[PDB]
Amino acid sequence: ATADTSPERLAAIAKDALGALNDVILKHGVTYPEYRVFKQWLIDVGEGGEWPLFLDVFIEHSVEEVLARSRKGTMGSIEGPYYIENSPELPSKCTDPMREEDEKITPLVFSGQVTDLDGNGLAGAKVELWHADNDGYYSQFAPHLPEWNLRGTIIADEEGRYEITTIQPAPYQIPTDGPTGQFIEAQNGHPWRPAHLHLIVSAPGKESVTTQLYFKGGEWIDSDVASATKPELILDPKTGDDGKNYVTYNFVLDPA
Amino acid sequence: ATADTSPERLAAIAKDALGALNDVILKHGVTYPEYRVFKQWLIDVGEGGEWPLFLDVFIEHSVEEVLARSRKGTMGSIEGPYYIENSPELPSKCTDPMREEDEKITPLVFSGQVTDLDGNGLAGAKVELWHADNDGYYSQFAPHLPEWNLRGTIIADEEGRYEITTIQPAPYQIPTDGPTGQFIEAQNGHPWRPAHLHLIVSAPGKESVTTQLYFKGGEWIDSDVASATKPELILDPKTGDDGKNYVTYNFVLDPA
Ligand SMILES: [Fe+3]
Ligand SMILES: [Fe+3]
Repeated sequence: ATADTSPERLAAIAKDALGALNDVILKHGVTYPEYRVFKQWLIDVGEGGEWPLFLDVFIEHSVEEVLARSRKGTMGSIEGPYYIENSPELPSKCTDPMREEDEKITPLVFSGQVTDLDGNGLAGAKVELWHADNDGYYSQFAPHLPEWNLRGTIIADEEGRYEITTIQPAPYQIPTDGPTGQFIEAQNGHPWRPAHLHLIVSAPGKESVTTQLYFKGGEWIDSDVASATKPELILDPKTGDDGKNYVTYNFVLDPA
Repeated sequence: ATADTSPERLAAIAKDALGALNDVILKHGVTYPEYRVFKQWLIDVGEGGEWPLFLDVFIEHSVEEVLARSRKGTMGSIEGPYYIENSPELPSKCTDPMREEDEKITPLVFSGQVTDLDGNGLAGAKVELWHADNDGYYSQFAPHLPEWNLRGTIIADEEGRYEITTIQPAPYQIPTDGPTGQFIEAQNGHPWRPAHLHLIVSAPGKESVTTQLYFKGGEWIDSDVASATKPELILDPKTGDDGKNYVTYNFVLDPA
């Protein structure tokens, strides 16, 4: 990973970041014993491989909040740590790869169109979708799952349209047996995200959007540990006589 | 390491700490590419064993600043990462263990008395001293050095007095081939501390003090990378006809 950043830019960032953390220590009167526990917890986070996990929960939302300022199209949200590139391409009407156990779950039929800022349908558009199974696992981050379970890249039709069938996502618990869990448990926090879809939607000439979609009424919608849910990203699916949940949502991309 | 800290206390600390870091991201418009470099640098700090190093430089001074509020005796300073307990006991008049190469250095003769807040000399008092060699190495953090090089615990006399001979400390460069060095180099910073002695001074019934002493006129006195030097802790040694540097400094301890 490389950035553009000038020494002068880094210096300024570092100075208020360090200055703010130091202000918090003074404000709360952080003690030597607390400093020692903090130092061991940092070490533990690294040893536990939880930097991506911790940062995406507690920091990423601010970085997307920045990116949001320059965007006029559909609201973005955090990526989180479980995106994988090159998920297998699928037709504009399709179902995600899934296991026999996933076929037990109420299906979700997600339809819509990828457009520009004026609502024109975009040719060449792609919808990359990934999400957790009903057990709260992501493929490629769970040894028992086939590697593309609930992952694909949907090739939208000539008008930018898609119809994607998957399983209805369920609330997502952040892994709690590590340092991050310890940190949340230790302040009587709630290690939970509302049920969600992750998406990256892209089109030639357009800026891709990384976002997430949630479900009206869902548990943890008003208390996402990642602070990443937005009102604009809440779906209200309707259940059909086939027992499936149907919902349409359009993507609106900014120019590149 | 354990603290007392209540969940409610942790929650409040975490909230303004996270809230402040998030404020800095928004203030500077931290970009996705910068976020990725930050995430890899955190990982690098852990992999490099540099948590103690980084925190003691950039964070500890604030934690001592808190502790300072409740103290009336001699100014404290940061401990830094190189204190070792149980350094070999020495008489009230003594010289620190050192190598033949250290005997090449101009000697420093450090005298004084350990007292209470009213200036009464304290019996039972101890002065634990450690500091870098002229090459900028600390024993036990440099494979070539004998383990107590420039380390001891001085047993002060019945009146709390000591006379300790050592070598004149020289400016201290923080280790720069790791993530911390990278971080400092990347903002055109200065990876240097002024020459210093580290001390922990203790007496029965009294609160120990962890502090440091520096040298009038010394390089980096006005630009310590650790932000840890205090005007009150600056020695002005006088050179005798024997070529040695003499200085007296008294310790004034708070009640326990
Ligand atoms: Fe997720
Ligand atoms: Fe030092």
